[PDB]
Amino acid sequence: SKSPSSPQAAFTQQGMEGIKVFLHERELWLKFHEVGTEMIITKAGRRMFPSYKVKVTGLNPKTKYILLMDIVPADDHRYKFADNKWSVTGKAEPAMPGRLYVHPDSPATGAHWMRQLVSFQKLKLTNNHLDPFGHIILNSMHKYQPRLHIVKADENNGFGSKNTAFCTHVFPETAFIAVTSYQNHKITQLKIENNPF
Amino acid sequence: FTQQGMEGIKVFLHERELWLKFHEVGTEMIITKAGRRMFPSYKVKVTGLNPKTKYILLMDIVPADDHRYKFADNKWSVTGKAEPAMPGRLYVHPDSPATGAHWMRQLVSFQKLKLTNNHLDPFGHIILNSMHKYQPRLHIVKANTAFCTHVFPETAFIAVTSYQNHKITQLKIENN
Ligand SMILES: [Mg+2]
Ligand SMILES: [Mg+2]
Ligand SMILES: [Mg+2]
Repeated sequence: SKSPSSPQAAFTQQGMEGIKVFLHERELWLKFHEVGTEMIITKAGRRMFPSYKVKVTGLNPKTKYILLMDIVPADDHRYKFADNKWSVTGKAEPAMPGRLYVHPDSPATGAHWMRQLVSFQKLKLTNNHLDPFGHIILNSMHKYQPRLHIVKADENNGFGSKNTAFCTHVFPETAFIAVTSYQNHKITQLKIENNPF
Repeated sequence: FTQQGMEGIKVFLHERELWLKFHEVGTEMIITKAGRRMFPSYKVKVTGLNPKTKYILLMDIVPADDHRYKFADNKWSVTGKAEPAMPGRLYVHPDSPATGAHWMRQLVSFQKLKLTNNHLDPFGHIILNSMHKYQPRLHIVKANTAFCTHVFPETAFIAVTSYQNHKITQLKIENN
């Protein structure tokens, strides 16, 4: 497994700088990344595989935090897959402001979040731009970067103030191309032989 | 989630192939009481800055996990749990505070940074514990404060009091 040519990046407001995030099963992610990761989108919605899970440290144990995820474009291109290669075949079709996925345990104390793995498996991806279930909407054959966001409560431990602050974190190895069906046989194979079932 | 004049910023790791080779073996960095420079040295090209407003460039070195490591039978392994994972000290780049175009004109070198194993060091060197894995981090602050941070995972390393791997100590030129 190569490492991604892009550094991990993070944007952090004061009060968040002690926090650290660790990608669960990073090597597994590196293998898909190496090949070029694809995620299937349907009208009903598909969960991601591999699923995005993180261990968090450095949270204030009884400050309240909101954990959420969004999936933003990584570039402005359409792609096609021919001759076992991804090529740029034109300009990305600008779309929705990205929806959020909020972790269902939010709001919660740092103690709660640090106690185990924050998992986002339940997050679903659709191609339907009229989705009525608040699923994340994506464009087939476009590249996307998942982002972690952590929101901290204020002194009264309650959001709605301007004394809230956030971490934003990006693992490059979790980037992927959305697809209505798999293109690279290696992706299709990695998923069958890593299928946790 | 509006990052300020900062979504455009990109960072590029210098002499990266060397970091990759060394990362593939398992990067080791010797720490001493007087303090050792990092090898490989840490240098980056910075792009996408507001051409000239004042920025401050920092580096910290933080735990990449919580394990203690042993090196046995030509291999690293987990062996226990580390001591403290922060609060730590920083290296503030000497050119700081300075301007975007300035920062962008020549490679930003962190070569003067040193690593010591003396918990009572008076020279501002970064204090590490041997046989613990660490992760160099780059922090950028535009002069209510906010950090853009860049982490190159291939610069992670285990801190040692002397080189361990025979692939380093018995360096084979036409091999690895
Ligand atoms: Mg010495
Ligand atoms: Mg030296
Ligand atoms: Mg020595």
